[PDB]
Amino acid sequence: GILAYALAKVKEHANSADLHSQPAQQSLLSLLQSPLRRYVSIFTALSLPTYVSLFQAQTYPTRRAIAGEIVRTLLKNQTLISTPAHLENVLEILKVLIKEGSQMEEQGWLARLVHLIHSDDNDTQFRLLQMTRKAYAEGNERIRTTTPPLITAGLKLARRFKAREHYDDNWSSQSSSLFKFLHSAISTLYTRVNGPGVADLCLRLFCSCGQVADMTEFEEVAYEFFAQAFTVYEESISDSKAQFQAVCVIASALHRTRNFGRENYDTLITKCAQHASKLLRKPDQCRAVYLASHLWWATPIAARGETEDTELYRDGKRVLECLQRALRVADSCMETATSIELFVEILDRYVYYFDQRNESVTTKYLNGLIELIHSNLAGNQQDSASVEASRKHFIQTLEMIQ
Amino acid sequence: RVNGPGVADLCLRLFCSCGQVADMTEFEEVAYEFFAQAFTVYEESISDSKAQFQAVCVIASALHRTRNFGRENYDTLITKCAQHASKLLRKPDQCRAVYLASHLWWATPIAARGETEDTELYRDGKRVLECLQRALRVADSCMETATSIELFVEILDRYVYYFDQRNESVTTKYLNGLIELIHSNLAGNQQDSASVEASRKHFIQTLEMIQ
Amino acid sequence: AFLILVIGNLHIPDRALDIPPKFKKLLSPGKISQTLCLGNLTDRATYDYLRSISPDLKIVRGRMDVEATSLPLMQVVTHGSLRIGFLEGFTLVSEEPDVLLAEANKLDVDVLCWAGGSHRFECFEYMDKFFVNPGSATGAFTVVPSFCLMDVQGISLTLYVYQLRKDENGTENVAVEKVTYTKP
Amino acid sequence: AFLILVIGNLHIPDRALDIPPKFKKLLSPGKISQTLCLGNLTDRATYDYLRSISPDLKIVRGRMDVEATSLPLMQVVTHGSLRIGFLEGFTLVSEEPDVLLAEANKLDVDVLCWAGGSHRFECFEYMDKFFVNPGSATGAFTVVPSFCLMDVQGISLTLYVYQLRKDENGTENVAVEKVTYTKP
Repeated sequence: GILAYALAKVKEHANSADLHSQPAQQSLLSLLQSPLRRYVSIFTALSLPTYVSLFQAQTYPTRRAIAGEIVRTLLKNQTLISTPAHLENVLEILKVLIKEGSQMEEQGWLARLVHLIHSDDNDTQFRLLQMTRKAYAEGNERIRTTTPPLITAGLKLARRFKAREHYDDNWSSQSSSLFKFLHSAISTLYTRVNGPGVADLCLRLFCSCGQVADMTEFEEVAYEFFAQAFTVYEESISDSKAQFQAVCVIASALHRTRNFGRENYDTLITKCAQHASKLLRKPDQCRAVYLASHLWWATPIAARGETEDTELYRDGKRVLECLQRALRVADSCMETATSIELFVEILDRYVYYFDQRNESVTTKYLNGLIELIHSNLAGNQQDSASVEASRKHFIQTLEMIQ
Repeated sequence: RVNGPGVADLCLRLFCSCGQVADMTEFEEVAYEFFAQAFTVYEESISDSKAQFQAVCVIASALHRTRNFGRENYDTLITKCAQHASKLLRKPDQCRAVYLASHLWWATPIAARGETEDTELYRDGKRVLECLQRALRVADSCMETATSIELFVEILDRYVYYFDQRNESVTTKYLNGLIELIHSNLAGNQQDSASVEASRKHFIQTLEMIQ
Repeated sequence: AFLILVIGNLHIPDRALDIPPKFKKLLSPGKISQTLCLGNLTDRATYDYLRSISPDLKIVRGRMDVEATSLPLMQVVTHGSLRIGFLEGFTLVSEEPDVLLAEANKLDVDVLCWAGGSHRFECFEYMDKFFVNPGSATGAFTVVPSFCLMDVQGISLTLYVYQLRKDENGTENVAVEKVTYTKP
Repeated sequence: AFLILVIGNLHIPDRALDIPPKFKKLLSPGKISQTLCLGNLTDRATYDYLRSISPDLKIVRGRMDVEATSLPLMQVVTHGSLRIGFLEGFTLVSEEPDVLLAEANKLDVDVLCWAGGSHRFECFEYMDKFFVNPGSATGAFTVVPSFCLMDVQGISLTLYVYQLRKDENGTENVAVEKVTYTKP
């Protein structure tokens, strides 16, 4: 009765003291606060929508300040709980949100939502899910960080979902659509050319989802995606560090995934390794190269392919070759010091394969290595902290290795 | 010497020149690393569609009078070039090449061999067809028709090549499916175009040409 | 004395969502001495917050942490002369025991905190060493968030791992277990 | 009448070195009507020169031509209503006859000039078409530099291929052969 019935009336009449923050606005606000502040049940007010329509005639700054305030308060902790309607409400507001001035806790918002979700049906989310993605089209500028909580919200749900299907078995559908949806959205995203860190992030999202795809079954769609994921690794990552983190994910992500066979792999393995072999950052590079041994390895689950359909990546040849190449990094060292720290390290590694029943592997190299470490270690020396350290390390190791 | 635009392109062409020269001359041993490096350049440090357009024609081609690696090197490499290729995003160019990737295994010619193995053509159908199928996937993902047909025809021209190549494995059913498919779109839908005139000239040419 | 917080699995406000109120209560500025952070923040606001905890955010990136606000990948810290290591764990490609032990050497570190792939939050002594995922520590995941207040004495660390368990105690429930540690 | 120069294999001052003096004599500005250029210049100075020949440098890049001064990859030109095509040939991956013929269609071109990998300089009519490497034309290579002055009449081209042969004539020796062409 105020709201339209004086106030809307007024508002059409006066655009003649008008708003953004003037005392009329202030009043309008305070007033607007008044329920809220008193409230515990602000919800009928969003059905008051003189109000709602009136948000339009507010500035975006103030839309956040109250609405936000509300979110925030509700984020301090939410008052009341769901019905379909509130999804709507959410949306009305979401419409205020996505645009309604511009393209700032929208993260924190993201969070409530991200919370709020788990109890009801597939659909709600879907409606929303959908809305929201569309709602994600409005940006170009704060975003990197902003899409992922949703990603997770779905992911979590997605597992929670994986954790329920025998009535739903339409996970497939949902998924399908969703992944697709996602994918589509995703393809959109990269392509929204925009960002540093894009590669990294996207990837991590690929990982999350992709892996989730590993645990959940749907491998079919994987290689393309993955092929795409690698591309990102090749083009559009560009820093040593960025890379450092990212390849650890590639390797690792691949490591709890296992879907592809060897088929996919021979092409892929040679390549990752190649990229790896096309990285130019030495500490990191050898350790990994010998670590690439673990790709075929009996330890563990990662070392398998379901294109083939189940179990470890039996056969020595590449594994050794990897060590030999790791060794090639060693070979191309020339700078010794680090070479030894590493040799030792390789040695530590040698101890792993001693323990791994690395059958094919024959002592002659182990011997060649222990000897080689010793030869350099002892056989040459100069002023170093490292010479002290080397002994501590030596000591540790000897006790450790048994 | 970090320095330059065009570095990638140039270096590469130098890789090619030399690399190939390395092919004709014998010394293959040293090749894969280099080559692996050459590809890297293709992946990182080339960056334009055109630049790329020229450059991959060289990769493919350069590979094409070189032949040193086997299949061994290759399975990893082939899947990849093709992948990069499949990770290019420039459509006219992309399908034509994809079906053209057929020629990689191909009896025609010298390129289609590996000396890691030690001599002769890259016998076996599977990838070749799959390439056509993927080229077809580009077609599939067309949605924009017009170019799709010009291409289909083109594919058809290509089909005529494999008809001529004794593409044994290959069975008519797809050829039939293609000629029919070109016709279906060609006739079956129409609107205002110069292209509709052209299509007939092309059609005409082709029919006489194909025997 | 020393109140070295050791913390794993987060991704705020991502895998770990809010700061659990007890954490919110718990973590007031400067007071905590050192934060040894095992990456994937994800967030910067939160980065400002890590800073806000103590007078030290001692930092080492994760593989579910992109770019870098300014992040220094790995860092070794000494208290006493325990080289107390942290990294998010990224450098790995294999969670296998001897690997953990090895790793400690490669970096010149002797206590290892890492975050897992099934987002581990598990620590056990194996080969006199503790290979430590204090993991979940703020609400993250692959329920016990945990982090430790630690008093490092030399090479030896004694950890009182404080574990946060949601329970029908109607609280974020703190259970503390002390585990004592010596570096070789 | 029309003096359409068709030229292959160069890379100046690379595979083709100098401009052969007869070429130097031959090629004065504006006079030549159109240059149909089959790429790998390599050079720009020379690009300025291609311009300097005629009032048209009609341009289409090569695969031993990097970047782009401003290069437009492929271009179809019409004189009469012969679509007279050129590209350096880059778009290829297979020199096989039916491919050549096909190619002509794909681009809407009906006369094809290309440069080879063993840097071809060979043209022959096969399937009524001429698939043309005017190739070497300035001193380039995989000795006959050749280029043509052409008079295109409709769809049909009559080419007088001028061939430059080093010989004990003590000159860059011009032998002209005319080949006549009709586009279908």
